[PDB]
Amino acid sequence: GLISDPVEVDPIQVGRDEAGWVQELRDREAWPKQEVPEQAKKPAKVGN
Amino acid sequence: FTGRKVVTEVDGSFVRAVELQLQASSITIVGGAFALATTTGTKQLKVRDDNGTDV
Repeated sequence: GLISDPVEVDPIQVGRDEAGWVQELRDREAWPKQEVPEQAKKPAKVGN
Repeated sequence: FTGRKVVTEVDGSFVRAVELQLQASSITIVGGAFALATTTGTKQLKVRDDNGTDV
């Protein structure tokens, strides 16, 4: 593209989201307390 | 190699040991009302009595 073009999607960010190890948390200011997100309770991987 | 024995009485009774347990007066389901992320999703329930024991 061009230098003046808007910033494109980083492949590192795509892979980071694919791995799914970015911490998601319950909304602190929500009432009643939210249920735990899916990633917050995903098991540890059997290998790597 | 291992072996174990429980020493009972001549008549057959067991008096050399005592077992104690905590009374439970009520039980609750941990987490309260919950919503599945998907319809096909599953969640394993946990029940705790008033003493916090996982029943």
